[PDB]
Amino acid sequence: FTVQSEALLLRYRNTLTGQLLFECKLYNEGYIALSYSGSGPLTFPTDGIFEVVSWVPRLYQLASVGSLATGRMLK
Amino acid sequence: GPHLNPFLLHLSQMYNGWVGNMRVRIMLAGNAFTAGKIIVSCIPPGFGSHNLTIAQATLFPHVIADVRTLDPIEVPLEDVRNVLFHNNDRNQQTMRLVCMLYTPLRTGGGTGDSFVVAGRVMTCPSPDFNFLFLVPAAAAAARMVDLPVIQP
Amino acid sequence: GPHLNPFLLHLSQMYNGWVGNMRVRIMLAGNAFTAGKIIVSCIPPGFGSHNLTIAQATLFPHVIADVRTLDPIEVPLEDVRNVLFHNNDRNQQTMRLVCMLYTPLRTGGGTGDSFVVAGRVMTCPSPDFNFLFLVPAAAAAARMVDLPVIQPRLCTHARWPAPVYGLLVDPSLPSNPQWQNGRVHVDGTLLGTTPISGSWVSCFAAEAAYEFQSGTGEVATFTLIEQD
Amino acid sequence: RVRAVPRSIYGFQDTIPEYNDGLLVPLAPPIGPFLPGEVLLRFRTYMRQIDTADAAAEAIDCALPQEFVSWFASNAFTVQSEALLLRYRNTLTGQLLFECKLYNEGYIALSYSGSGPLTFPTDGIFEVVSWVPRLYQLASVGSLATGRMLK
Amino acid sequence: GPHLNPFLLHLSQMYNGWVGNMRVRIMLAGNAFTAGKIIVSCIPPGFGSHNLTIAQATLFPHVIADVRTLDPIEVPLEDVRNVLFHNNDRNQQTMRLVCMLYTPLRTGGGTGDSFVVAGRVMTCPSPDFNFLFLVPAAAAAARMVDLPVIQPRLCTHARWPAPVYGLLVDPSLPSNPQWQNGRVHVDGTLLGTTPISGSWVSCFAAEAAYEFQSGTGEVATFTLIEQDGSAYVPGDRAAPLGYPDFSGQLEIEVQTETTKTGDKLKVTTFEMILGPTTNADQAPYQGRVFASVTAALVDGRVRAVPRSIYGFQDTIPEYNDGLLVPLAPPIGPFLPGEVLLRFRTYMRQIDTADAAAEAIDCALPQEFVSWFASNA
Amino acid sequence: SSVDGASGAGQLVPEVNASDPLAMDPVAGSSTAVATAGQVNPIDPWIINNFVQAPQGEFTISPNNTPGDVLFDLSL
Repeated sequence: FTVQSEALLLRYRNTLTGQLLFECKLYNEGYIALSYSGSGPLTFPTDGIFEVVSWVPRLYQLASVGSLATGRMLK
Repeated sequence: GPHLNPFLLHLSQMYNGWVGNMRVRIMLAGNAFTAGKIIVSCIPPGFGSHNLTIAQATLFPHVIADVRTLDPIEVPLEDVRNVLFHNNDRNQQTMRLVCMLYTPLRTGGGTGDSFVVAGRVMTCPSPDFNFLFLVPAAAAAARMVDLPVIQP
Repeated sequence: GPHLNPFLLHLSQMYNGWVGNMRVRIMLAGNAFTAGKIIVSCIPPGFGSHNLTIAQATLFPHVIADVRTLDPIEVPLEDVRNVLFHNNDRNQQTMRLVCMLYTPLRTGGGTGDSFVVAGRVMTCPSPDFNFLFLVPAAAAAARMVDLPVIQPRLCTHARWPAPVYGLLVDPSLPSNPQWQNGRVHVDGTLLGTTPISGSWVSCFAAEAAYEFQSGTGEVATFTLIEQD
Repeated sequence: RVRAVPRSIYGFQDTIPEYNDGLLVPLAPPIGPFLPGEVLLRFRTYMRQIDTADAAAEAIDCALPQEFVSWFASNAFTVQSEALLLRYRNTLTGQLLFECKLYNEGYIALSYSGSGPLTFPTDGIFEVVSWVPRLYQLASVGSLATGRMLK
Repeated sequence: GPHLNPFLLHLSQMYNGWVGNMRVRIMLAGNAFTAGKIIVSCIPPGFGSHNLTIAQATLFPHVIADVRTLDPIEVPLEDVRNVLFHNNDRNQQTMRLVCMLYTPLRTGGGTGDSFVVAGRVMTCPSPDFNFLFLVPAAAAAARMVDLPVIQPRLCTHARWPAPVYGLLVDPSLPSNPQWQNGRVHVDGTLLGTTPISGSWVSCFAAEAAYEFQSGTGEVATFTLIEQDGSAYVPGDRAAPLGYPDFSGQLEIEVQTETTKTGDKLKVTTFEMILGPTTNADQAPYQGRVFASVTAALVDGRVRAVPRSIYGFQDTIPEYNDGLLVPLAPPIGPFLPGEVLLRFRTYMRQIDTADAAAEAIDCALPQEFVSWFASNA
Repeated sequence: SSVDGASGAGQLVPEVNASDPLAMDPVAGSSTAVATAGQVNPIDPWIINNFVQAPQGEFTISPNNTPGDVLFDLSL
């Protein structure tokens, strides 16, 4: 392929259930990044399809998702 | 812009720039049982993007029509310009025609909720309209890489 | 009034008077399958705000439109005046337009009771309209006061350092207490010894020493400093 | 150099100490005045009072919670009349509990005739109002059954 | 530009374009006993903002007036255009008027050096001027944010109930602390267990009892309630509001809750362990914690306030006994070279032959916590 | 462009300078070069009448100056 910018935005999705599991960055140099703060191996379901995106600058901020805790109120 | 008419759109790929007005015709013709009105307002280039409320739309030169109207409403899309003409870039801001629902749509009679009004928009250039410079038709590549749908 | 039109309204803040007529347009959204009429009555200034009967609404110069009308209903809003012109006053009573349902809305077909005839009102001055005297520009001051949406039992007490536990009134307590902490005015003026931090409340800081007046050093002498 | 924090009180009386050993001293004024029938809204907490064979809670009141103290000192609002009309409401249930007057000089009044400490739920949000002249008459509280029949 | 005239300015918000010429009048206030000239130069758009010499100012179409002039100096501000008309843009460069002193002011007579020639500038459009297209009305949104002018040392600390004593930065401390109290966003969004009142900070309320697992009733079992006496329900934060967000061994003083004058009071001291350890009970998040009567009296409803800390560590306690729990996120990020500003106070730490001050930090004083939650 | 304070200068200073003409005949301009210069290049008419501040545009007289002092020396 012809590459047009610094990374591709991908979604990992369950195509069966429809569920979006996460988003991630596939850098053009061939490795994928997630934003995650834990310490802490975090494991994902392997069934499990990736979809492009976007291009995406290299400073694109991914959604960390993950803390599945919104811990606070409001009203 | 030329992208409002299929023929023009095709010719667009061959020229660099344009100037002129368009003639727009929106078509409606719901059942005698439907009631409702829409509003079309012309927004000057330079205003920017803002979420307009129905009441705001009134502030712009507008036209209101009942969804049942047989004959298509004709609205001239004037080419308000700050400069002499246009080029085919993103630096251009042209006039807009925003059409929103003015009053809720409600069918009377034996209401078949499958009933929605199907509108159509047709256009043709005003004889003022002209394309400008002849240019190498094309230049719309889009090589987008994909991934195979194989689970890990 | 100029208030009906935002443009005019904005302008009124630059002139001190006005006279003129507006034009009113009512627009209804209905099918050919409906029925029902509306009535607009022109009420002169100096009448009153008493409620009317549709029958009575007829006694005023009026317009009765059938819901099916496609074209906008234009009604002239005339400036009936007692004086030569209007000076920006609330004492000025103007021409009124009252709109009422004349005959019940009856929709036919497979009658979807969710069906309603929507109406829109629009105005615009006519060439008769003119503002009068050029007066300074607009602008003013403000604004207002709000309170934070914090419940009392989530709050910090201002005279003893603890949470607030109670909210009450009690006519048998001293009615006019002379509290030095927890005093402020709505305008922000702090009074008394009132601190900003609730950790300061009922606390002090000092240099401490043991002088010997009695001479049996059980008494600390505190030379007070501020708690910061 | 030390810091002193309060641990308990013994023989509390809610009158001001003698700050200047007999001489006049600068003082915020008594809270008030109130219209006839208006009384101070109290925010309350408890001090540990000691004894001496027995520690027991003792009530101590103040005119606004410290958060409202900080809030006003920080906003420096412009005031436009003599008091603000507030509603105390349960935002959860929606219920209006009462109305009250927040005088510009920083204390809140309710109209209540009882004799008779009257206590309110603490969960419990205040909302402005109005401005409000100082002779604004509030709806009373305490009260008791107000419905009434034609009979 | 329309901005020169408040009337026009107000109008510009209704139309999307304009073209026209203004008229400018300069008026000076001087005696017949003065001297000195002024020069106004008309600078075309597309020139630049470089500084000029009076000599250079002459090279532009100009007007040189003597200070003694009585009549107002009128200078036409012409709309030199490159395009047909102007669309509201900052890209639009317009005709400029620059005024400079041409010759020094020399006042005669008994020269009062307080004497100065005052000048006033006025404009007005000419019949050429016109706005272009009618576009919606005006109005917008806002507004801004301010902070209260309270000094740090007058403030209340948000993680230990004491005055703020210190204001510092310290690159050798943990850079991204996971503080649950004293957390709010500028927009007013409270996070974590952050309470509104600083009297709630590091304190709790419970129903207290003495169960018998060991069977030697030294352990109080506290079923937590919120400190305003309302019921605590495990939710979207780690614990009841203001519950301690650090570890170590906390000495708490526990007193009967105060409801009314005459409520008889019991007051006991306990030590409670805040950290994870270890086979191993305690889940503030679920509503249940245990303290022991520093045997090492009180029950029904109580309030617990912090008395000292032993083995403090500024890491969060184990709120939910091993399970994930809702948490405000670590503080950060920071650019390279940026470090957290710390508001600091001191806990009494005990020993055991020696009580000594121990530092504890927070991100904003409680007054700023309350300020943002209130202003939204 | 030029606005002398005549209106408010009272009559304390002389408006125009009264002086005998220059003891010198007028000199010819371009007419000379027309025949031998390779080109005769015209200049912007707008420059032709604008009295602009010369690069040697300033000078100052003070009581420190003594007659004979040169205020400026312009060479064509």
